[PDB]
Amino acid sequence: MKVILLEPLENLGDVGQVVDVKPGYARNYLLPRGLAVLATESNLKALEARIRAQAKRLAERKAEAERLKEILENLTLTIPVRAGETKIYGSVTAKDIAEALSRQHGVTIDPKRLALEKPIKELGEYVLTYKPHPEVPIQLKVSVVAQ
Amino acid sequence: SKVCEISGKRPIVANSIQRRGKAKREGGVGKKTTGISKRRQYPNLQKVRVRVAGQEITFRVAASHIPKVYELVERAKGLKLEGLSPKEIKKELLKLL
RNA sequence: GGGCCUGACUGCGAGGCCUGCAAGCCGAGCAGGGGCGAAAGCCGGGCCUAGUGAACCGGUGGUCCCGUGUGGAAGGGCCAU
RNA sequence: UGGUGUUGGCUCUUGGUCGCGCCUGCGUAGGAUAGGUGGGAGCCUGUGAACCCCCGCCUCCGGGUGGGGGGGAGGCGCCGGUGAAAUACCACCCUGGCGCGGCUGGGGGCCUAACCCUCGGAUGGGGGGACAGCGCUUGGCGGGCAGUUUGACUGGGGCGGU
RNA sequence: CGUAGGGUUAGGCGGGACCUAAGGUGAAGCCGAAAGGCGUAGCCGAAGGGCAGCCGGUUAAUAUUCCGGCCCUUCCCGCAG
RNA sequence: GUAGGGAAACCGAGUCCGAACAGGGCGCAGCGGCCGCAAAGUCCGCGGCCGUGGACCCGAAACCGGGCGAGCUAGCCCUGGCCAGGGUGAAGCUGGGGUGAGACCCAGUGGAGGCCCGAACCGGUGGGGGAUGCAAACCCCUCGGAUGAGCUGGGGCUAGGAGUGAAAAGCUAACCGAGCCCGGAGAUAGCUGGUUCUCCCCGAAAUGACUUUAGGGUCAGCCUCAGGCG
RNA sequence: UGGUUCGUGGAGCCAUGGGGGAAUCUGGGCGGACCACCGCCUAAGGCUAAGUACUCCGGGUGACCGAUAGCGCACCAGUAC
RNA sequence: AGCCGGUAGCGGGCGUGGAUCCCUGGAUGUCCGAAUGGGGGAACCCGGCCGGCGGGAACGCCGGUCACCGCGCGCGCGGGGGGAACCUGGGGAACUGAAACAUCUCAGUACCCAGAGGAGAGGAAAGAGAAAUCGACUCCCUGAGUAGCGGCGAGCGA
Ligand SMILES: [Mg+2]
Ligand SMILES: [Mg+2]
Ligand SMILES: [Mg+2]
Ligand SMILES: [Mg+2]
Ligand SMILES: [Mg+2]
Ligand SMILES: [Mg+2]
Ligand SMILES: [Mg+2]
Ligand SMILES: [Mg+2]
Ligand SMILES: [Mg+2]
Ligand SMILES: [Mg+2]
Ligand SMILES: [Mg+2]
Ligand SMILES: [Mg+2]
Ligand SMILES: [Mg+2]
Ligand SMILES: [Mg+2]
Ligand SMILES: [Mg+2]
Ligand SMILES: [Mg+2]
Ligand SMILES: [Mg+2]
Ligand SMILES: [Mg+2]
Ligand SMILES: [Mg+2]
Ligand SMILES: [Mg+2]
Ligand SMILES: [Mg+2]
Ligand SMILES: [Mg+2]
Ligand SMILES: [Mg+2]
Ligand SMILES: [Mg+2]
Ligand SMILES: [Mg+2]
Ligand SMILES: [Mg+2]
Ligand SMILES: [Mg+2]
Ligand SMILES: [Mg+2]
Ligand SMILES: [Mg+2]
Ligand SMILES: [Mg+2]
Ligand SMILES: [Mg+2]
Ligand SMILES: [Mg+2]
Ligand SMILES: [Mg+2]
Ligand SMILES: [Mg+2]
Ligand SMILES: [Mg+2]
Ligand SMILES: [Mg+2]
Ligand SMILES: [Mg+2]
Ligand SMILES: [Mg+2]
Ligand SMILES: [Mg+2]
Ligand SMILES: [Mg+2]
Ligand SMILES: [Mg+2]
Ligand SMILES: [Mg+2]
Ligand SMILES: [Mg+2]
Ligand SMILES: [Mg+2]
Ligand SMILES: [Mg+2]
Ligand SMILES: [Mg+2]
Ligand SMILES: [Mg+2]
Ligand SMILES: [Mg+2]
Ligand SMILES: [Mg+2]
Ligand SMILES: [Mg+2]
Ligand SMILES: [Mg+2]
Ligand SMILES: [Mg+2]
Ligand SMILES: [Mg+2]
Ligand SMILES: [Mg+2]
Ligand SMILES: [Mg+2]
Ligand SMILES: [Mg+2]
Ligand SMILES: [Mg+2]
Ligand SMILES: [Mg+2]
Ligand SMILES: [Mg+2]
Ligand SMILES: [Mg+2]
Ligand SMILES: [Mg+2]
Ligand SMILES: [Mg+2]
Ligand SMILES: [Mg+2]
Ligand SMILES: [Mg+2]
Ligand SMILES: [Mg+2]
Ligand SMILES: [Mg+2]
Ligand SMILES: [Mg+2]
Ligand SMILES: [Mg+2]
Ligand SMILES: [Mg+2]
Ligand SMILES: [Mg+2]
Ligand SMILES: [Mg+2]
Ligand SMILES: [Mg+2]
Ligand SMILES: [Mg+2]
Ligand SMILES: [Mg+2]
Ligand SMILES: [Mg+2]
Ligand SMILES: [Mg+2]
Ligand SMILES: [Mg+2]
Ligand SMILES: [Mg+2]
Ligand SMILES: [Mg+2]
Ligand SMILES: [Mg+2]
Ligand SMILES: [Mg+2]
Ligand SMILES: [Mg+2]
Ligand SMILES: [Mg+2]
Ligand SMILES: [Mg+2]
Ligand SMILES: [Mg+2]
Ligand SMILES: [Mg+2]
Ligand SMILES: [Mg+2]
Ligand SMILES: [Mg+2]
Ligand SMILES: [Mg+2]
Ligand SMILES: [Mg+2]
Ligand SMILES: [Mg+2]
Ligand SMILES: [Mg+2]
Ligand SMILES: [Mg+2]
Ligand SMILES: [Mg+2]
Ligand SMILES: [Mg+2]
Ligand SMILES: [Mg+2]
Ligand SMILES: [Mg+2]
Ligand SMILES: [Mg+2]
Ligand SMILES: [Mg+2]
Ligand SMILES: [Mg+2]
Ligand SMILES: [Mg+2]
Ligand SMILES: [Mg+2]
Ligand SMILES: [Mg+2]
Ligand SMILES: [Mg+2]
Ligand SMILES: [Mg+2]
Ligand SMILES: [Mg+2]
Ligand SMILES: [Mg+2]
Ligand SMILES: [Mg+2]
Ligand SMILES: [Mg+2]
Ligand SMILES: [Mg+2]
Ligand SMILES: [Mg+2]
Ligand SMILES: [Mg+2]
Ligand SMILES: [Mg+2]
Ligand SMILES: [Mg+2]
Ligand SMILES: [Mg+2]
Ligand SMILES: [Mg+2]
Ligand SMILES: [Mg+2]
Ligand SMILES: [Mg+2]
Ligand SMILES: [Mg+2]
Ligand SMILES: [Mg+2]
Ligand SMILES: [Mg+2]
Ligand SMILES: [Mg+2]
Ligand SMILES: [Mg+2]
Ligand SMILES: [Mg+2]
Ligand SMILES: [Mg+2]
Ligand SMILES: [Mg+2]
Ligand SMILES: [Mg+2]
Ligand SMILES: [Mg+2]
Ligand SMILES: [Mg+2]
Ligand SMILES: [Mg+2]
Ligand SMILES: [Mg+2]
Ligand SMILES: [Mg+2]
Ligand SMILES: [Mg+2]
Ligand SMILES: [Mg+2]
Ligand SMILES: [Mg+2]
Ligand SMILES: [Mg+2]
Ligand SMILES: [Mg+2]
Ligand SMILES: [Mg+2]
Ligand SMILES: [Mg+2]
Ligand SMILES: [Mg+2]
Ligand SMILES: [Mg+2]
Ligand SMILES: [Mg+2]
Ligand SMILES: [Mg+2]
Ligand SMILES: [Mg+2]
Ligand SMILES: [Mg+2]
Ligand SMILES: [Mg+2]
Ligand SMILES: [Mg+2]
Ligand SMILES: [Mg+2]
Ligand SMILES: [Mg+2]
Ligand SMILES: [Mg+2]
Ligand SMILES: [Mg+2]
Ligand SMILES: [Mg+2]
Ligand SMILES: [Mg+2]
Ligand SMILES: [Mg+2]
Ligand SMILES: [Mg+2]
Ligand SMILES: [Mg+2]
Ligand SMILES: [Mg+2]
Ligand SMILES: [Mg+2]
Ligand SMILES: [Mg+2]
Ligand SMILES: [Mg+2]
Ligand SMILES: [Mg+2]
Ligand SMILES: [Mg+2]
Ligand SMILES: [Mg+2]
Ligand SMILES: [Mg+2]
Ligand SMILES: [Mg+2]
Ligand SMILES: [Mg+2]
Ligand SMILES: [Mg+2]
Ligand SMILES: [Mg+2]
Ligand SMILES: [Mg+2]
Ligand SMILES: [Mg+2]
Ligand SMILES: [Mg+2]
Ligand SMILES: [Mg+2]
Ligand SMILES: [Mg+2]
Ligand SMILES: [Mg+2]
Ligand SMILES: [Mg+2]
Ligand SMILES: [Mg+2]
Ligand SMILES: [Mg+2]
Ligand SMILES: [Mg+2]
Ligand SMILES: [Mg+2]
Ligand SMILES: [Mg+2]
Ligand SMILES: [Mg+2]
Ligand SMILES: [Mg+2]
Ligand SMILES: [Mg+2]
Ligand SMILES: [Mg+2]
Ligand SMILES: [Mg+2]
Ligand SMILES: [Mg+2]
Ligand SMILES: [Mg+2]
Ligand SMILES: [Mg+2]
Ligand SMILES: [Mg+2]
Ligand SMILES: [Mg+2]
Ligand SMILES: [Mg+2]
Ligand SMILES: [Mg+2]
Ligand SMILES: [Mg+2]
Ligand SMILES: [Mg+2]
Ligand SMILES: [Mg+2]
Ligand SMILES: [Mg+2]
Ligand SMILES: [Mg+2]
Ligand SMILES: [Mg+2]
Ligand SMILES: [Mg+2]
Ligand SMILES: [Mg+2]
Ligand SMILES: [Mg+2]
Ligand SMILES: [Mg+2]
Ligand SMILES: [Mg+2]
Ligand SMILES: [Mg+2]
Ligand SMILES: [Mg+2]
Ligand SMILES: [Mg+2]
Ligand SMILES: [Mg+2]
Ligand SMILES: [Mg+2]
Ligand SMILES: [Mg+2]
Repeated sequence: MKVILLEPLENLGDVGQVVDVKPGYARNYLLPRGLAVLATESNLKALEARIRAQAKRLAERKAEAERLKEILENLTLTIPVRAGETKIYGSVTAKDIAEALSRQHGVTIDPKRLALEKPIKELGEYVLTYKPHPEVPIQLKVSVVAQ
Repeated sequence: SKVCEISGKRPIVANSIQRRGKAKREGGVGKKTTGISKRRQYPNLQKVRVRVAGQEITFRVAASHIPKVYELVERAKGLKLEGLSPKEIKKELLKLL
């Protein structure tokens, strides 16, 4: 008997996968514990539609990122800060870079998404990765300058 | 011993024929019937219990139509069934046949 | 008692015996292919009268007759047992 | 009472079976232990040769194969010996056997959730448990019951005889 | 016996408007080709339980039933505690 | 009906067996004067006999289906009732005795029991009577039980291959080795019985063969009718 | 297993109690085991007048009865008993 | 043009202003019965709710209403029971015949049951079966006692 798993299951298969079990097992265990469903046509359709729908929203995100690589990776973020010689008085935070990025350049971003461990404390040219999606990592070149 | 709630399979009457002798096809003189008497052949009835709409419904059904009960459960998802009695649920289910 | 042999034939069969039926019995003669005999001829088991069992069902060998739209096949008929 | 449905999970042990890894084969003769039939005139080596010793494993008592260490640039071939067939190297496939696996057949253990019992309580607990019950089918035992049969002749009938 | 006419009077006797027994029936539920068979509750079911009337008089014919005397039961309403 | 023969293919006044042009089986072939006449055959009527039906009528014991019965009787269940009077005198208990204590013995008290005698009541032993009865089981005399496995009222349950049975194949509504009613049904009866006006002609058989046959049948023999022969 | 003429037969067809178990016309069932060929037909949903059967009922008609007949009943009979 | 049933009599009435009588429709229609408020030993008994009557609260009577199951959203609709044969479906004998008897016959008959209806069933090819064919079903004649089936018996029979 073919069923569709509703969960990962010890040496049987993975969720959404279609396996063949003895009808007793399906009827008297798997189905009553909500662990699986009959591989009927009427719910094979549905599984197909779920795989369909997930894959729509995955590649749709992997575009919303990729297209956001286009808006960044083609600019430099220039941040004027009060500083002497090369060391800054205050600092440039991620929360700053994000607030900077909207004001000029237009793009709105999430500070927390940006890969900045400790607030930048020296003037110069920085190359900072964004990660708005795993597998789609972005290069934000940021020039921190004086005045 | 009785009637399939799904297929309508019911006990039927059959003869039990007793024979002695060697078939012609095997070079024997032929089969002789030493007895014919009536008997019944029953459906292979079994119980099938299922939760549908938070209630426990049970069917007495021929083994051949055991899958037909579960298919009925599937078709039942499209129904306002909650709060009915199990007699009433079973009726809605059967009505789907 | 001995020699050669397989007629302990195949296809038939005039005419009879017996007889409720069904059976049983005797059988010259013609044809085919033979045996013995120089030939006449004899040989279709045994000097004779008992040693047997109808039909049905089935087996085996043959025949190549039927073969369920057609060609086959299954299965049967027929001759022998 | 066998098979099969209702009838499921895990495990161990055996048996069949394919799918691999494999190792494996000892007549006269021929160096040596020659399974077949091709492809074959070359293959191997810092992906360290000739050979020195310790472990497994089969062992026709001669070895074979598998590991470890030095040594670390050598070894077998085609030819020729040679036998029905002859050598390195690559395959397609056998004898037997081994370990993973599929798939199974038989046994053993365990599980629970079908099914059965049970619990003032119940979409639950407890117990039995894929047995038992029940369907289809197999063969058997079966005057408990059923339908019947159980001859004729005959100095009556039986017995005897026929 | 035929024809006709009369005659059987109850809150308290008996049974019902009370209870349950065996059994019967039977929501729930179970089973069986059909008919139907079962089935805790409930219901029915008495000569068992429960419940208030004794004595006398009267008619041709009834009387614990009518009458007379002395007693009593439940139900409804009210008043009082 | 007009063609038969052959298991058949198939051939056809032939065909089958067969090598046969052999032999054989089974088949094939009107009267008168073109006219009439008769005829194959076939249709209808009538009659005899045959087959199938219940098949000439009446008769079983039985078998099967579906119902009706436990107001009789049998067992059980629920609930009530009954059992005069008399007798015997268990255990226990009390007291006396006994002993180390006891067992135990005696007395009194007590009132046991499928105990005794005997009515009601329940039976039915032996005899007599009855015998078209008073009675389809009674009567008289006698006799068994009579606190029990007792008897009995009411209310219930179990039935036909079934019940019930202290068991007799007993009883289940006056006949139970399988109840009764209706139905299958006009079961079947190779047996018994019965079979109805008249006259005229003829006129048997009781044997043989075979027969789960023997008092029943088939064939033959023997009777009779019609046609033909002579 | 039943149905059919078909009783296991060479046994198909239709139906179906058990087990197994498809496909959507390039699908399927059938023409008497089976195979090929050649054909026929479209299973697993339902309905459908009429022509057919019967006679409680009404009428018509008898080479049907005539009170032991004809219905069990001509009548107060499914009665008395 | 008579009439008040068979049915006369007593004792009273009716009808040409059309009686009796016949036909159609309506009204009334105790109780029991499927019987259905509940019970029950049919034709009796006992209730709930609304309304009415009596002096009426107890008590009683009168009218209405109250069973169960199915289907459809408490309410609607329907069911239930009967009918001589006929009909379909679910079950289904035996005597008997086979001159014994078991397969076979009787017979899918008798009979039980369910259901229908004035009929019922069947019916518009996954047919037939050899015709290059036909064209739903039913029913009659014939095909035919054929083909076949059959302890290849008795018989059965498209
Ligand atoms: Mg059988
Ligand atoms: Mg055979
Ligand atoms: Mg053969
Ligand atoms: Mg046979
Ligand atoms: Mg189950
Ligand atoms: Mg099946
Ligand atoms: Mg299955
Ligand atoms: Mg010679
Ligand atoms: Mg002769
Ligand atoms: Mg003769
Ligand atoms: Mg010669
Ligand atoms: Mg010669
Ligand atoms: Mg010579
Ligand atoms: Mg001669
Ligand atoms: Mg001699
Ligand atoms: Mg001799
Ligand atoms: Mg002879
Ligand atoms: Mg015979
Ligand atoms: Mg014979
Ligand atoms: Mg033969
Ligand atoms: Mg053919
Ligand atoms: Mg031929
Ligand atoms: Mg064919
Ligand atoms: Mg060919
Ligand atoms: Mg041919
Ligand atoms: Mg061939
Ligand atoms: Mg042949
Ligand atoms: Mg042959
Ligand atoms: Mg012969
Ligand atoms: Mg078995
Ligand atoms: Mg099993
Ligand atoms: Mg365990
Ligand atoms: Mg457990
Ligand atoms: Mg459990
Ligand atoms: Mg255990
Ligand atoms: Mg089991
Ligand atoms: Mg079961
Ligand atoms: Mg089997
Ligand atoms: Mg058996
Ligand atoms: Mg016997
Ligand atoms: Mg025996
Ligand atoms: Mg007996
Ligand atoms: Mg008999
Ligand atoms: Mg015998
Ligand atoms: Mg005998
Ligand atoms: Mg005798
Ligand atoms: Mg004698
Ligand atoms: Mg004699
Ligand atoms: Mg004599
Ligand atoms: Mg004598
Ligand atoms: Mg004598
Ligand atoms: Mg003898
Ligand atoms: Mg008087
Ligand atoms: Mg008074
Ligand atoms: Mg009252
Ligand atoms: Mg009462
Ligand atoms: Mg009560
Ligand atoms: Mg009952
Ligand atoms: Mg009860
Ligand atoms: Mg009450
Ligand atoms: Mg009382
Ligand atoms: Mg009382
Ligand atoms: Mg009272
Ligand atoms: Mg009283
Ligand atoms: Mg008083
Ligand atoms: Mg008096
Ligand atoms: Mg009086
Ligand atoms: Mg008074
Ligand atoms: Mg007050
Ligand atoms: Mg000739
Ligand atoms: Mg003429
Ligand atoms: Mg004529
Ligand atoms: Mg005759
Ligand atoms: Mg007849
Ligand atoms: Mg007759
Ligand atoms: Mg006759
Ligand atoms: Mg008779
Ligand atoms: Mg009798
Ligand atoms: Mg008998
Ligand atoms: Mg009997
Ligand atoms: Mg009977
Ligand atoms: Mg009976
Ligand atoms: Mg009694
Ligand atoms: Mg009695
Ligand atoms: Mg009592
Ligand atoms: Mg007494
Ligand atoms: Mg006494
Ligand atoms: Mg006394
Ligand atoms: Mg005492
Ligand atoms: Mg003392
Ligand atoms: Mg004393
Ligand atoms: Mg005393
Ligand atoms: Mg005493
Ligand atoms: Mg006594
Ligand atoms: Mg006594
Ligand atoms: Mg006395
Ligand atoms: Mg007294
Ligand atoms: Mg008495
Ligand atoms: Mg007695
Ligand atoms: Mg006496
Ligand atoms: Mg005496
Ligand atoms: Mg006497
Ligand atoms: Mg006497
Ligand atoms: Mg006497
Ligand atoms: Mg007498
Ligand atoms: Mg006396
Ligand atoms: Mg006495
Ligand atoms: Mg006495
Ligand atoms: Mg005495
Ligand atoms: Mg006594
Ligand atoms: Mg006494
Ligand atoms: Mg006494
Ligand atoms: Mg006594
Ligand atoms: Mg007692
Ligand atoms: Mg008593
Ligand atoms: Mg009593
Ligand atoms: Mg009584
Ligand atoms: Mg009694
Ligand atoms: Mg009893
Ligand atoms: Mg009874
Ligand atoms: Mg009865
Ligand atoms: Mg009986
Ligand atoms: Mg008995
Ligand atoms: Mg007794
Ligand atoms: Mg009687
Ligand atoms: Mg009797
Ligand atoms: Mg009696
Ligand atoms: Mg008697
Ligand atoms: Mg009997
Ligand atoms: Mg009997
Ligand atoms: Mg009847
Ligand atoms: Mg009959
Ligand atoms: Mg008859
Ligand atoms: Mg007889
Ligand atoms: Mg007799
Ligand atoms: Mg006569
Ligand atoms: Mg004379
Ligand atoms: Mg004789
Ligand atoms: Mg004979
Ligand atoms: Mg004989
Ligand atoms: Mg004989
Ligand atoms: Mg006889
Ligand atoms: Mg004769
Ligand atoms: Mg003569
Ligand atoms: Mg004659
Ligand atoms: Mg003459
Ligand atoms: Mg089949
Ligand atoms: Mg059949
Ligand atoms: Mg045959
Ligand atoms: Mg067939
Ligand atoms: Mg099936
Ligand atoms: Mg096709
Ligand atoms: Mg296809
Ligand atoms: Mg088909
Ligand atoms: Mg087929
Ligand atoms: Mg076919
Ligand atoms: Mg066809
Ligand atoms: Mg067709
Ligand atoms: Mg229809
Ligand atoms: Mg029309
Ligand atoms: Mg019609
Ligand atoms: Mg008519
Ligand atoms: Mg009429
Ligand atoms: Mg007349
Ligand atoms: Mg008369
Ligand atoms: Mg009469
Ligand atoms: Mg007269
Ligand atoms: Mg009449
Ligand atoms: Mg009469
Ligand atoms: Mg009369
Ligand atoms: Mg009368
Ligand atoms: Mg009058
Ligand atoms: Mg007057
Ligand atoms: Mg007058
Ligand atoms: Mg007028
Ligand atoms: Mg009217
Ligand atoms: Mg009134
Ligand atoms: Mg009424
Ligand atoms: Mg009522
Ligand atoms: Mg009622
Ligand atoms: Mg009322
Ligand atoms: Mg009121
Ligand atoms: Mg007043
Ligand atoms: Mg009032
Ligand atoms: Mg009222
Ligand atoms: Mg009905
Ligand atoms: Mg009706
Ligand atoms: Mg039928
Ligand atoms: Mg039915
Ligand atoms: Mg049937
Ligand atoms: Mg029966
Ligand atoms: Mg019979
Ligand atoms: Mg008969
Ligand atoms: Mg006969
Ligand atoms: Mg017979
Ligand atoms: Mg006979
Ligand atoms: Mg006999
Ligand atoms: Mg018989
Ligand atoms: Mg007959
Ligand atoms: Mg039949
Ligand atoms: Mg029938
Ligand atoms: Mg009839
Ligand atoms: Mg009806
Ligand atoms: Mg009509
Ligand atoms: Mg119609
Ligand atoms: Mg219709
Ligand atoms: Mg159509
Ligand atoms: Mg013809
Ligand atoms: Mg028949």
